[PDB]
Amino acid sequence: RKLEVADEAADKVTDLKEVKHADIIVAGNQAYVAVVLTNGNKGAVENNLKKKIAKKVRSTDKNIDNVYVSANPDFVERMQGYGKRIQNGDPIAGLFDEFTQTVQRVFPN
Repeated sequence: RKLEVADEAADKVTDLKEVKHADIIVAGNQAYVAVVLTNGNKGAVENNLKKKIAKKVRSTDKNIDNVYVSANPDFVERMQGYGKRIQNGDPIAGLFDEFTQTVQRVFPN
């Protein structure tokens, strides 16, 4: 139920030359990462770059085990919106159900 914007993690991800923008929300030991790639690819993130992104995220917080990464354009939009609402002080109760639906769609079983 605890959703946090991970600004330090997003900053470490954009130290990668391949990643232009990142929006990251952490729900417990799980990080959800929306990326805009330098090369404009909006398909599945290439597996080696996903691993490098995950290494950047885990470096900021010893509690993070699982890192989910997508460049899907709708996901990028949704995560930018969720990030703004959280940091502006909106109740997590107001958006937790929406967030859950988004990440269950983007990151299925």
